[PDB]
Amino acid sequence: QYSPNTQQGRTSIVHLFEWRWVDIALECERYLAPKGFGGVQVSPPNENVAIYNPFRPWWERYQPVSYKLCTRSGNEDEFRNMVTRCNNVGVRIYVDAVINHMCGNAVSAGTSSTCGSYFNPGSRDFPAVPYSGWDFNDGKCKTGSGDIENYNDATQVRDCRLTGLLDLALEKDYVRSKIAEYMNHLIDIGVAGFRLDASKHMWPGDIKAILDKLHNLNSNWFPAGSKPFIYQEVIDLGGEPIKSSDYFGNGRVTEFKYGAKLGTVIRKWNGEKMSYLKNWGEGWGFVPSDRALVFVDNHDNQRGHGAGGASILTFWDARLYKMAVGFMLAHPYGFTRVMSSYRWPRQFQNGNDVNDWVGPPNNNGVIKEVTINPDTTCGNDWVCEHRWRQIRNMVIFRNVVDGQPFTNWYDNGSNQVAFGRGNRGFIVFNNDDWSFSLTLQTGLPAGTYCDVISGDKINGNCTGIKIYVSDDGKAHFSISNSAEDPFIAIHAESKL
Ligand SMILES: *[C@@H]1O[C@H](CO)[C@@H](O)[C@H](O)[C@H]1NC(C)=O
Ligand SMILES: O=N[O-]
Ligand SMILES: [Ca+2]
Repeated sequence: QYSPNTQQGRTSIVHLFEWRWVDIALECERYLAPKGFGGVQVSPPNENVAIYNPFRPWWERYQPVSYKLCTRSGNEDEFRNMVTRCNNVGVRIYVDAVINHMCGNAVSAGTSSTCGSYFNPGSRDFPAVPYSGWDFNDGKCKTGSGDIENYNDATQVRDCRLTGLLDLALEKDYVRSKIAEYMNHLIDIGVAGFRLDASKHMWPGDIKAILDKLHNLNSNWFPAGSKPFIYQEVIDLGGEPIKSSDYFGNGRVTEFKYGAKLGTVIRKWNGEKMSYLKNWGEGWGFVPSDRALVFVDNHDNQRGHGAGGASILTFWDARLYKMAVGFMLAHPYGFTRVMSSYRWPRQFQNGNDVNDWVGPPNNNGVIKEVTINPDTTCGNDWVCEHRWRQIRNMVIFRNVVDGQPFTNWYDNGSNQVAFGRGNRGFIVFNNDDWSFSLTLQTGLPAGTYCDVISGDKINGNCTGIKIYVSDDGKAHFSISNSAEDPFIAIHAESKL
């Protein structure tokens, strides 16, 4: 469950947050495949609560009503159509599995759901699954409110309602089977793995039991015996009884400390600086690289809805964001996930963003399609960070240097650092307030390379800056602290 099951040469997955199935299908064919992306993390494909207060917020998708693959992103067929089409072009589909709970216990009963299924949070009836009061942790939870109250009590964190969400009795074979039933359907459709949402709120043992029920990937597309990829959503920043290591027996875990400390460093907060990144990875209290699913930001914290808090960088900080991602995408630690967002009317008051609830672009609740601008950017308010040259090109960089060790590290003792990945790649950063002009050992083969950040290698030429590597691997670099993109990236496949 540790292997992403991407096909050799693909090393990242993009979170096409709130994208419809038809749009993702097209993206696999038109961009993801030819650009070498490994897979797509999709929003919960199961029926959820239709919330109108606020209007169609993005979080209404983490409030399940049934397991019908029928949401704002599309019905079951469109999902199949997507999974097939993406697989046929070597691009995987990872499902955001919301299996810890159903909806808010206070949500009105009725048919206010994405597929119309009737449900009753009050009487705990989700006849579409079906689930009854026998399937929830009401009796098991020992808190006075019934919800999670104190994170220092590892039991209540798992047995009580996460902010009011009805907690499924995951120790019951019946519930385990209804979830596995949901996940295997998806597996047999061709999905390559899952994001186990709210894993901290699930017992490592209960998750295990649910995985023992899981099939092996669809043998039409995957090697026989392919276990689905599993990355548990667990927010562990230390100082809490629950550790992410407790979930290593079930697969990978999101390393939330990653984007938190990376944003702290890049933002140069509390005295932190890039030169500290030399021992990036485990040396920072992060989980083992082979157990880490890393990312700069995620749909939650890019809104202040998650771990990392204030230091987290997002597309809103576009300049430092490309730099943050550039480093993540060049560093060998973990399996990388690129965020792909949409613009929302963000507006701060007294420090918080009051529009963080705003769902994806839409017309009367109907998610707007992703339009592709002539310059490959997206319209309809989709940010499409994965289409930004500096990101998309660093996505390719990771594939090209895949396997190569981390070496030839350089730092000025401040914020201009550089390192290489074997003899296949080299990247330089300058986050200081002054120009960086120095000849560095790149460990690369002599020749002329295209800087993939400022430009691209096209027709046997570079559209942007060019680096010249000498017979001794040496190469001169020059980045102005006021440069549009304060970092240069060259690799084997950008060589003229
Ligand atoms: C590279 O670009 C130059 C113009 O800057 C052009 O003369 C040359 O033919 C190009 N090389 C190839 C291989 O197309
Ligand atoms: O929540 N996924 O990192
Ligand atoms: Ca729970």
